[PDB]
Amino acid sequence: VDVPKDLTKPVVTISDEPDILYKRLSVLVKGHDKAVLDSYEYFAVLAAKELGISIKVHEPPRKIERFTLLQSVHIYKKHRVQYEMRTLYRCLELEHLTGSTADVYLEYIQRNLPEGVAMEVTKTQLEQLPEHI
Amino acid sequence: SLWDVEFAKQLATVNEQPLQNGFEELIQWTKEGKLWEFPINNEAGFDDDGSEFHEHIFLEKHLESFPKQGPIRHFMELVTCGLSKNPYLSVKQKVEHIEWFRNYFNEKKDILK
Amino acid sequence: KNRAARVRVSKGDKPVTYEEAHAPHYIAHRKGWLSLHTGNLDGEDHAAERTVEDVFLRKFMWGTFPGCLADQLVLKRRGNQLEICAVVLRQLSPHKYYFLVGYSETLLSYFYKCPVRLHLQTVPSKVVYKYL
Amino acid sequence: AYQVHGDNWKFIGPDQHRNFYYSKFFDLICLMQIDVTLKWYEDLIPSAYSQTMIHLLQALDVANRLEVIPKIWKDSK
Amino acid sequence: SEYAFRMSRLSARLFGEVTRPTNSKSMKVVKLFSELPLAKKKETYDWYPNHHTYAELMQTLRFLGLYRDEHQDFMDEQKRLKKLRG
Amino acid sequence: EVVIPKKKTWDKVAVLQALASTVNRDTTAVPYVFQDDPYLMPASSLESRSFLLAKKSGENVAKFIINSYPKYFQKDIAEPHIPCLMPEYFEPQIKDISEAALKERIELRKVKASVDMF
Amino acid sequence: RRKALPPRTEKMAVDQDWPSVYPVAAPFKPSAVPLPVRMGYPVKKGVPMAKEGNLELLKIPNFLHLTPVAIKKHCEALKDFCTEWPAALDSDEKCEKHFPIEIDSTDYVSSGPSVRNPRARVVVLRVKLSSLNLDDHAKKKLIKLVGERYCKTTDVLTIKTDRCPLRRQNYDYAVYLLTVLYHESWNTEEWEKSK
Amino acid sequence: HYVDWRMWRDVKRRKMAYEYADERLRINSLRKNTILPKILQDVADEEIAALPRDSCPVRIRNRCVMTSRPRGVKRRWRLSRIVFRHLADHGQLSGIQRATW
Ligand SMILES: [Mg+2]
Repeated sequence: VDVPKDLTKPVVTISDEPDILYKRLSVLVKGHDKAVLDSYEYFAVLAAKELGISIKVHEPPRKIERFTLLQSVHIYKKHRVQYEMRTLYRCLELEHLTGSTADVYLEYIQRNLPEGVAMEVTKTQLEQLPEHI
Repeated sequence: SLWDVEFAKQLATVNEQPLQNGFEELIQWTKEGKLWEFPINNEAGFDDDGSEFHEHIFLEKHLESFPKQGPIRHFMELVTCGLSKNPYLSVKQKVEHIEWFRNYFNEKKDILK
Repeated sequence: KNRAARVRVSKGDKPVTYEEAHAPHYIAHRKGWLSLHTGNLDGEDHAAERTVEDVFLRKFMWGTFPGCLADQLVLKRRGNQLEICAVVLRQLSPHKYYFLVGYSETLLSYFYKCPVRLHLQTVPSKVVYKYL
Repeated sequence: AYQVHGDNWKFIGPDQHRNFYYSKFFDLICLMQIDVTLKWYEDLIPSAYSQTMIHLLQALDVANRLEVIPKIWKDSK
Repeated sequence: SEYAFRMSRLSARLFGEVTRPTNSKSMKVVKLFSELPLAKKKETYDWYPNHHTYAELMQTLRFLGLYRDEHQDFMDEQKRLKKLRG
Repeated sequence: EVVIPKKKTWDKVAVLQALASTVNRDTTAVPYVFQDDPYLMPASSLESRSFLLAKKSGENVAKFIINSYPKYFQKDIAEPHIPCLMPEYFEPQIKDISEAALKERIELRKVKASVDMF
Repeated sequence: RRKALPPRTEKMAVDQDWPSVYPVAAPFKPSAVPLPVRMGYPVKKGVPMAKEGNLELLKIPNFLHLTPVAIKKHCEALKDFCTEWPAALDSDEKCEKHFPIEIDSTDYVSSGPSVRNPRARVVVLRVKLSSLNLDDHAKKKLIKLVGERYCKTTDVLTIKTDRCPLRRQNYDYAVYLLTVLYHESWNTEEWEKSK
Repeated sequence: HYVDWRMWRDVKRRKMAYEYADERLRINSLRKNTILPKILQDVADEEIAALPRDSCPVRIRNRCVMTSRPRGVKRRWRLSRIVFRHLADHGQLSGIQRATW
């Protein structure tokens, strides 16, 4: 029954400077749990398509690094133990994306990260030529 | 001014109330600024006091007290090259390097060979 | 015969938890990691500090909530914010529980210069997986 | 009461004043059907915190809604 | 060729590196002053946070009487036993 | 010829203000300050008062320990330096009537002022 | 002595605002969660561990928050603020014509107290010379100067900047370097005329 | 309260190497340079020779942090092989799996 009357909206200002034009938002999320990465990329693409932008998906290969440690303590060389760090990649590329749209989307995603994940952003924006040339 | 600051702090203490939302907690953390600043530029702060790329790289102004031919010139050219190539240290540390080299060869100015 | 983070089979009078029972070679196959960070991933760094101060956090909180916990902890470090999750019993008072909650949270925040949060799950008797 | 009900909710502050406010609010709502009142109540009970329950009991009595009192007593317990 | 030599000279003047020729023992200078030495790299500077800080804090907090340190409990119990037994 | 959307500037807190105004208050749930489990769930006004007062007392204990042993937390491990997290310094300096007078308004007490007037 | 009230399972209704009761990310809190979801290796003649003492559910990342309903709500909310892309810019050739000079930076994001990481400094940029130099001598001079920064198969010159720690310093140095490079390719020398 | 006196010595060595890191590189460049006078090279040689002990980054050792075991320590995690295996079995650290490949 409790339904608020006046919803507080933040202030916004459209400054005189023209907004910057990002052309490729190519994000690469590295993690350990393929299911977590699948849920995360579904979340991302769903938010993107609800905000009204293009999307694409592809899964780069799995990278693994292993290294051998001694299984025992003092003297046992034949008997070793192994380990492996598995990193799984997922890429998402967005095209023709306005600067403020990039701002809002990156705020949303960066707050909506899970814990055990890393993420590399690559931003490509076109611009005009200088004046000294 | 000071009494208006007392007034403002007591007004703030009157205003403060318990929050009921994790979003409110995030708002508070961002208010004090401990929460990181999205977008993560990795450079929010640490601006090097508004230093400049040419201030870093062009050491021709810092190189004035020796001719353009000698082995000291060769060595200090190599120095400035390495300094401009290195981004990690700033113009300040570069200037201290240059000053220590100046002091070194000026206290060993006895040779000039 | 290998001995690594595993409980010996007794007569059958040893209540054990899930992770306390299962072996260390099913950490990914039939278990989860206690901690979740990215220092282990490629390209990141400071993983040594991550691990060291995680061990310190575990020890300090274990010893400042002694006798109440019944299992290992769950770390959750999202970017800047740190979160810890624990399971405890309900023999002491919520007064002491909340007092130590606030005290520990303040100490962690002041020490790590980081925003921190901690959650606790109450239990009447520690959950047992099997009788070993 | 509905009129008295953006970020103007900070002026409540002390738990004592909040207690007085909620007490008088629910008392007026009880001593005003009471289906909407019990709806508001069952909505705010976990967020919200003897006299109020007495007023609730007499309101339920005048309403004749016998089936509701058990759940209220169980919640209070 | 002299043409390619002067091309390299111009490219060096443009991109920062030395235009004049130079030996490997001399480019030692530029590459050393480019790269940071291990003596000051953080990996060497901060090999671990200080057991001074850690143990001092934990001892002071024990004296406060909040962190029941079973290990020192066992240690000083055995110490009391030893000083009782001579 | 070319159309370009104009740039805008936001406050770091404005985005989260929007996110919060997007969502209404939680229904049938105690304040967020209180825990979620039922045992720790404060189920009465007096006990809840005592609970968050114990939390505030722990906060004061934290203040006391930090201002009693600043050197322990002196390390600025975090990249952004924050005086809110830095230890607190109410330590009178060496005898210096002018700097002591300037420090009067910094220490916020009365014994220093009596001694300075003396 | 003290006894805990029963969970919110029976209290919570089937009609319920999950985006409201879980606004932000948080632990599983089975006492508040009504679902009987279980997770764990079942023993023979047994089952996985009940959600009460199920701690591996907490070990794993948590995604009960940000349900599709919450996502729809937040997208409808933040579309008030999102802006529109120019409809004239709808193809690679058109957008590279409007703005030839491509530039891109990049950086990681990772969990921890600190946030700085030197890879934030590196940036790169690209531009095709088929339409920019507008002359022959200068472009031949430029392609002779550049050693490996050119690609004639795709026909785009690409250059990186990493000599400065600051991203804006890298940007400004790259711009000034391109400007001086053009101004120096404009002219020539007698040893360059003699080949 | 370091683990042992060898850790104490190593930490003192690291302190000295840090607080005279830049100068050592400067004079080492002045030594290894080729075109400058050999007399200057020798000057810098005896300068480095007169520099104090425990100041070079060569005498230090990448020892362990907890058990101070010098051998069997990985540069990345800085932990001994023994402690690394311990934490890997106990699942303390994150995102490491046994290589049963
Ligand atoms: Mg074997």
